Amino acid sequence: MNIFEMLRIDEGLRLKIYKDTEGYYTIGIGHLLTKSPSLNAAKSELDKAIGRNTNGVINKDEAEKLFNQDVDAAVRGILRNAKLKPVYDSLDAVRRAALINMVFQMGETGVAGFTNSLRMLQQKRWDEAAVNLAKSRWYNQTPNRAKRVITTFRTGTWDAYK
Ligand SMILES: [Cl-]
Ligand SMILES: [Cl-]
Repeated sequence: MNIFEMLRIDEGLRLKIYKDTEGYYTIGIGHLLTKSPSLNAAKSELDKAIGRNTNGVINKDEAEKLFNQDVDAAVRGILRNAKLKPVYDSLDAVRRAALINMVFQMGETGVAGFTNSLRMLQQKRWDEAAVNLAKSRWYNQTPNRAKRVITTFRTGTWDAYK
């Protein structure tokens, strides 16, 4: 298992514009297009992202390309972030995947706001961090995906995904 296969299981793949769990316009592998209510603002963003007139539909390759850019941006955002970097550096390879996952879903700002859990992860207090992570809107809103990520942090293995 790796970060790509991990996120592909969590986000799924859709080749037509859809609305995410929060109601925002998304396409492909969890690629947020816009937070605006307008399907037209979404189609515009889409065409801009792909470099062609898409009429709201993309092919697999295009979806995968967006996905590659997004994972790359996620990692690089972690590395440039003063709060996140030290956490990432301290972690093993599996747990690094778990933080990348959170960043991909909720953005660098959002994750960086989990101050207490971050400190617990850094100290390698696994069970405590899992309990703290669960007291969040995140876990309450997407509990199945959250539990999987949390288990990855608790255990350090890919069990939740197998
Ligand atoms: Cl983009
Ligand atoms: Cl869920």
